[PDB]
Amino acid sequence: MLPLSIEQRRPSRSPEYDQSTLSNYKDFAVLHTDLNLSVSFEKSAISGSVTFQLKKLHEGKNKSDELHLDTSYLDVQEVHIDGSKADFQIEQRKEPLGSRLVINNASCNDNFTLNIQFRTTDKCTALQWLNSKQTKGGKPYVFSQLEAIHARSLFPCFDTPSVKSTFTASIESPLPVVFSGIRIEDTNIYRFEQKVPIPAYLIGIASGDLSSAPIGPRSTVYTEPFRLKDCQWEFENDVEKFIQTAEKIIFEYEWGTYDILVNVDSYPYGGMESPNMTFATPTLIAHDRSNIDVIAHELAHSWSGNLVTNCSWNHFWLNEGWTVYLERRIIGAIHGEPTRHFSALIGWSDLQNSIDSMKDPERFSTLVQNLNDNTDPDDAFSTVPYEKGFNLLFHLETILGGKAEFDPFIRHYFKKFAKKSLDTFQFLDTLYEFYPEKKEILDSVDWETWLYKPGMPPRPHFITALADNVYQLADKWVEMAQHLKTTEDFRSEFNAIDIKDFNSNQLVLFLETLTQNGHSNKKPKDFDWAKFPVASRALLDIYQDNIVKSQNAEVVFKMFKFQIFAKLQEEYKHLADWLGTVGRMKFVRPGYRLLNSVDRRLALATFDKFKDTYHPICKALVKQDLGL
Ligand SMILES: N[C@H](CCC(=O)N[C@@H](CS)C(=O)NCC(=O)O)C(=O)O
Ligand SMILES: [Zn+2]
Repeated sequence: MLPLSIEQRRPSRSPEYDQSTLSNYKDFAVLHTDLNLSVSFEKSAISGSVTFQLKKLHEGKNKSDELHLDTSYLDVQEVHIDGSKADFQIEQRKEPLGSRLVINNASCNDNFTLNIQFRTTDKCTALQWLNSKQTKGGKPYVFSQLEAIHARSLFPCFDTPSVKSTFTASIESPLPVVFSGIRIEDTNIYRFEQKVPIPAYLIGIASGDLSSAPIGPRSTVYTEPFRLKDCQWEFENDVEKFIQTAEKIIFEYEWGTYDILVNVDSYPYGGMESPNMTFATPTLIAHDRSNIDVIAHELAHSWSGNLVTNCSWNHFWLNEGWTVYLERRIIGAIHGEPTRHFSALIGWSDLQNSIDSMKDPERFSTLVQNLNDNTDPDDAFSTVPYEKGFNLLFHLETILGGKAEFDPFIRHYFKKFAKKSLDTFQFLDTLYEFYPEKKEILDSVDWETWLYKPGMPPRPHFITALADNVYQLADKWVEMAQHLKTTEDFRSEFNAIDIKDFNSNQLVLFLETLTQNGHSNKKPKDFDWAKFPVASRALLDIYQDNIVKSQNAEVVFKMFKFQIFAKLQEEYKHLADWLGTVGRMKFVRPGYRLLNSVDRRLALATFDKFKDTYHPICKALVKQDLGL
């Protein structure tokens, strides 16, 4: 039913073949995968064996009969098929895809059991280790990070999102373990089962000093003991409301439980949607619940990504792009529509910045990607699949008649492809097949531009209300700073209630907008907050309750950015002290850049003080940012 513009692009088979794997995944059905692992903090490496039950698949005549797995920097100790040594070879590593594991399968049967014993290497890319000086708890920690193609560096496997397998796991570890599955009931061997098929990239493992507490009827939180009581409180009141909000929009939650792991303070990343165990950063804990809207993202993934998966990294938008959409649908259901549109607006800025900042936008800003076997999927990561993808789905919601008319397709799509993987073409077909009465409407969508052209997509029209309220107030501050003289003059034009209704994103955007000297392009030429310390100190005093006393990390960061920009020298020490309490790249790295710009000495001293309490990658970058 599709337009020619994209029928010409259509592959011979769908799901489109995944160039980013060296494995011959098309030739097997993975009936089940068993992981038998042992963690060694001593050696900072993971050991054991993986056991696949495979069925050979057949098609056509006179075909090859092979067995190829992916590995990256992995020590493959031995290989058994149906309880017998099978000859094997690790091919010469090539970049960026790794080392093909070729196995000579001497068996007769189309069904067999494949067992591979391995150790991770000191060059393993899948695992992140931290020492006791890098956790507040005092004890060590390890967590996995598999997306996009690092699972092959954790265990030999068919490392493509086109392949999904139920899992079982037995993990042995000195400290407690959590896994991307549901724990079964040695005092320190930990067993799990994932009864819903998953792709390797969604496998999650973590181990360290971990406690657990209920945050709802089907939700438990895991974190360091000291933090447990604060994490319990943060999520208690909203996690279930969130899950039900999502089921009501899409359909029933499938995985049984939704659990959250609040990683150690040195955890440098943002979050990860591992099935049954969502990885989260401690910077959600705001002590006022101002940062939980975020939990919507990884929750949505339960459907977009985990349940219905992109078949390859050319089609990642099907994953993240849908997630942003559903994410925003959930926060819309809870906070209203203007709030959904606010997120959208912001996403649009982020998108424009992303594309303006790329090396090679011509290639990496197209929605559907084209990696072949020689591009590192990580190089194609941008805001594009998130926002350009979201915007297509929003454009579709709009031109098909809104949520009442779109929702039915949402449920059809996720039900159709449940526990399966697809490309962009199967997504369009499904679209067309479901709206035979709207063929007129779909045909008028510029598919070439949306899926395949670089740069910004057709600009949408969002409810700009929440933004305008921020811009108005920041402009008025900038304008007033120029002519008012006294702290009591500022208490006469402003008051704590100016911002009483500002959500987190609004405060963050308010501080960001101030540092940009307002929103009107009719900005003052020579304006510099540093030149108006009466003004700036009054802004912080008057808005002390929601800004200065906020323990939300996103607002704390911006408050600091405004303080350094207003050159309030007495605050530099507080920014410096704070950088020793957070581990996220997002804050730590820019944190030192700010600091360095106003007090290089305090910066260098601060780094020296804290450098060894950070995730190694955060230490290395910051160290070199500071010309060390
Ligand atoms: N065509 C192979 C079957 C493998 C095969 O060579 N089968 C052998 C067993 S060693 C055989 O004896 N087939 C002939 C027969 O059973 O008469 C597949 O399904 O992947
Ligand atoms: Zn995501």
